[PDB]
Amino acid sequence: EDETTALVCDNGSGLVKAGFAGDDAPRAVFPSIVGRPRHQGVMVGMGQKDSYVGDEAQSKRGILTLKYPIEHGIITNWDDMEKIWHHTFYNELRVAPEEHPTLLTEAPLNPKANREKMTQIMFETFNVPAMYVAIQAVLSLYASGRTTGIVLDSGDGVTHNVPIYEGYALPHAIMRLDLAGRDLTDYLMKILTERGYSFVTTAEREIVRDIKEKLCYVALDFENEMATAASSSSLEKSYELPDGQVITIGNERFRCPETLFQPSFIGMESAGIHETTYNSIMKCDIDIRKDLYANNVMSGGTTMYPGIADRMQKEITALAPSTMKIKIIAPPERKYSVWIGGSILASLSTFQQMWITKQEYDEAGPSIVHRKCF
Amino acid sequence: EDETTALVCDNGSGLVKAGFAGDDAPRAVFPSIVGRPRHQGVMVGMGQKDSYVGDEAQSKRGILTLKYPIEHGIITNWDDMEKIWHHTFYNELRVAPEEHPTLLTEAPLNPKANREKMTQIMFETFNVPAMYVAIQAVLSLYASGRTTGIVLDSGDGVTHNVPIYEGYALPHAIMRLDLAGRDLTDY
Amino acid sequence: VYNPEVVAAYRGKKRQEAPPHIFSISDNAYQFMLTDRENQSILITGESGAGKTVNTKRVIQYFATIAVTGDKKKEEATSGKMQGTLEDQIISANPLLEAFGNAKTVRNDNSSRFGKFIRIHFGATGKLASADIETYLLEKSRVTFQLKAERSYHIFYQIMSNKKPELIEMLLITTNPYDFAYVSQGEITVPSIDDQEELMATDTAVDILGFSADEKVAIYKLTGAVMHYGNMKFKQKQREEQAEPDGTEVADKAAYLTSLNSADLLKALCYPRVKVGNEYVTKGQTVQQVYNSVGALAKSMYEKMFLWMVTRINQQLDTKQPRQYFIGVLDIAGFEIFDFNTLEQLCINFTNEKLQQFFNHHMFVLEQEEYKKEGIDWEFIDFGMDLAACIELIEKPMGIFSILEEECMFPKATDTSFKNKLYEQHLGKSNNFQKPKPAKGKAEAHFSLVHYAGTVDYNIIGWLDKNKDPLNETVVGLYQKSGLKTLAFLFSGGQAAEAEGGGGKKGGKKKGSSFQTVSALFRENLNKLMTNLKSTHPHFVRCLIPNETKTPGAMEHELVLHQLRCNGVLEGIRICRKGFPSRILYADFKQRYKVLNASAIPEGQFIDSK
Repeated sequence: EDETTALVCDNGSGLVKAGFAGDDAPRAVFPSIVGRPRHQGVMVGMGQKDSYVGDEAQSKRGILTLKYPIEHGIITNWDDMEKIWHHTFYNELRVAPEEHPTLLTEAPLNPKANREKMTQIMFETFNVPAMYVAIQAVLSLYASGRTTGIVLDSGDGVTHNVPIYEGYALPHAIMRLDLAGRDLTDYLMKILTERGYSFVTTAEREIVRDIKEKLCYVALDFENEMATAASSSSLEKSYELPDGQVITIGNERFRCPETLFQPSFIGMESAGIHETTYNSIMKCDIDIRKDLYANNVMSGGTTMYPGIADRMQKEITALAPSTMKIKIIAPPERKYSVWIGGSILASLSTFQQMWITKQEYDEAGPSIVHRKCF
Repeated sequence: EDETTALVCDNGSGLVKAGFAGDDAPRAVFPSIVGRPRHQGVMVGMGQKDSYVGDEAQSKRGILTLKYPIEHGIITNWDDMEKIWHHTFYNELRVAPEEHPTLLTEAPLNPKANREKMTQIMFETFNVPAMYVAIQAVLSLYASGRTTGIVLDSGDGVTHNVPIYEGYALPHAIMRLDLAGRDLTDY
Repeated sequence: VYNPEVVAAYRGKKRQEAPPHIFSISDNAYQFMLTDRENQSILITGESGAGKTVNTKRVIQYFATIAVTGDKKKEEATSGKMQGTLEDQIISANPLLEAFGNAKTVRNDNSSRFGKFIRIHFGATGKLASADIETYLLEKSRVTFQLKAERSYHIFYQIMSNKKPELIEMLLITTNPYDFAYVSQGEITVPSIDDQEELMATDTAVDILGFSADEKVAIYKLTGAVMHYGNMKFKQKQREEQAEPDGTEVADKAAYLTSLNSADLLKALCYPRVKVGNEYVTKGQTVQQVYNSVGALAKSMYEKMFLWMVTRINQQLDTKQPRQYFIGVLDIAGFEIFDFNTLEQLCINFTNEKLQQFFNHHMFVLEQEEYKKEGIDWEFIDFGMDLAACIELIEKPMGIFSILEEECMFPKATDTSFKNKLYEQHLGKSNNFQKPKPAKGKAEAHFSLVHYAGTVDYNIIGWLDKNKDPLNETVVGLYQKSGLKTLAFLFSGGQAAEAEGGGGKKGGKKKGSSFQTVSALFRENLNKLMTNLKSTHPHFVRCLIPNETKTPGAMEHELVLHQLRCNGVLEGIRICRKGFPSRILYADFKQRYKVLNASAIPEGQFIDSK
């Protein structure tokens, strides 16, 4: 068949999003977890299975100990990562990598070894005709169809900021801020103990992630919302554990996302997401700031909370010159924008001459990633 | 058609001014800049383009590094200058030089090579029936309708002074002063 | 001409053993079909309006008077039954297909924009078994997008003027051509045309073909529904990329005319769900993607209506007997040239280039067998390799349609970008692709191709969004569930794929969902037509029209030159000049030409004649 198609896989920490190129929605979405059985089982006829990957680990959660292999954009163990890619190709997608060019996403300001080992595993573990590794923020810009903008991209991995102007890229104005949605998960379990709710193992650590992705929101002004929390009402919400324990959370609920705007709360000097965005724009050339301020793009998994766009607009408008109008484009579907950006990118015929081929790898070895791509 | 008209191009440093003979005012005025992209671009589907000329360079300014090719009345690079003349003829004016006699303007007390190479580029790059190179100050005297006067002519190029009396010219009384509006920009 | 004596006189003879005629070419096809026991195809190039089908009725009349006797001793070889005439309903079939698939164009007021393949079917004993009609190529773009001074298909205009309140109230189409944004250029009232009566004759023709009044009204509901799509006006929202459709009425009017809940259609079109193995997640579409999805649904609905209509037409062509082999007759457009040459013109020229390549290959094999029959081994290039470079320029991953297919999926794509990318990629490396390069007034057109007919200069304007046909699987899966029988039956897939390897992507489905270009669908349908033609022995008819006047004794030389360029006759003469075209017997050469060379040609002992 023409083009053969291609495979696109997004693997920032927390979630695998994967599927074919030129499909607009993916063909698998699941959590990037490898769950090994901590407790020895005493029965006959079980499994056994070394580990459970994806949602089998979500389902059988309490027996297990759960390991994310990707921490802060860095792959911390590579059998656990290989199993995640083995699982995507053979369980949900049901393809041979031999049929398909594979596009992988990768993070701003990441150790070279993550690109160089990632290309080796794709070329030597799952035999593949061609592949590419592509920067996450540029892919999310491609998804929102833009040529120009400043991309604030944040997963349960790390927070990255890339300014872009009529294509191109500015390497000196790329900022990395090691605050992720995952650090917010650890902050959330740490704050919950003030109300006596002690959660301590990885299994209920993902229950606070599940609380985080639908009860939490960003305060439209922090002190004002914290002051009205004296008279608890709409600010408190009931929540049901799969135990049947009821959990009621208050001011706690919005002061967890506040940590993105106040990193003093997690104990780090490193400036907030509004301030890091300003730091990137100040590193950029004087002219292009006008359009970068009016073309702020939000992507990733921890940009999903209510009130983030609204708040970032107040804080950037307050810090920036008010001679120009700050506009943030934070679309719905923004959790998947990096994948959508890869699915469009792999559907460009000019980009089909920009792949890293198997032959180029076999001739010139693993180091060639930083000699052909970003 | 009668006369075939003619093309007139002024290219002191800073600004190209160009149009037809028989008009009282030009059809194209734009800055004499060639703007090359200093920063490598990482996208697919861009251009690429070696360089931006005229006001494409004015518009996309921050990405670029901008080069004037004419410095102190002297052409410092000739691919950059050829691109400016290629751009005037084929983008704004939309003429074939093969159709048109071309008049160029040139500066008081200028190295011979500027005239001699300029005639070569007009004859051998853009094929042309005829051409002329003419001293800037005498042209500005003609524009002001006078037979006699002392002309103080200064661009973002250099400052030149030519005295004239009932036509003629006095070659020993022509003065060149290397102060331009461009040196005022640096100041 | 065309009396019983003339058909009886031709029978079983070679084409140089009786005067030039179509009946002679059909005798070669019938005799080759019986002798070599293989299928044949008559290819007739589309000049006008030229009575091509009327001459094909004479071909059918020829086949009828030949094929009267086979296996069955006394099988009513005269009157067939009570009145076992020919398929006289082939006459009735034309105004139905002609209204649906012919339009008023700059070349003629009636020009065929589909590939009509008539299959006359025979048993092993040379008798008629039945006939089928197949339709292959269709300008399905012509429904949505037209040229600057042409009509869309005649059926829309004749529906608008003919239909009384009696049928108009049921379709809600009383709003004239100014309502419908897919009717470009407005009404296009021809000077002194009533239209109107033409669809009374057509409606009578449909009822004579045995279709019910209910079917006829249901068909005309869907020819309204294809138009009704262009009245849906999406509004680009402030800040939000997605857009939304504020005015329900047109969707409600479409829902009444079809089968859909408005709420589910509005969700499915604006924010469709895509199968994410095995879950279903929503997708944002831009205002441009939603308008393209509505255009794709219109173009695909008309395509499905036409494919159902030909299938339903075959269901009233009775089959009295099993069939062993067939004679195809292809009635399609010829190669066309206009001043303004756009995307559909490139598509027509591309099909004619492949059809002409099959002529060139057939001429190569016919010459090669004749070289061997006379004992002369001679080796020479294929004549289909003259056109191969033009075909591979248009076709293939680096060709014009592929570069257009890339560019329409590019995130900010322009008409200027398509031309420049094609210039950089392929023009300076391709002898048959020219960039003209003068200033305005000597080169309004944006690029030029050299084809068998000569240079054709193209205007690129709007080709990207003509090319787009992206089809939302959610909206198609709503139409599959239609409570109106006709629309559900039309939307019955037609892609076969879900039977092959089951419910996955295992190679049995093309680019379906997102993607889908008209150029890919045109290439796919053309490859199906070419495979079916390549599986038969072809014979060639080339029709010419001598005048616009419609009366003889005048033959317009310039029109005849243009037709000879476009129909490949000028190619066939340059082909046979590569070979040896003139072929004279040893006896004839001696007997006619002895007068030349008395010195060389001696005495009456010089027999043998070699």
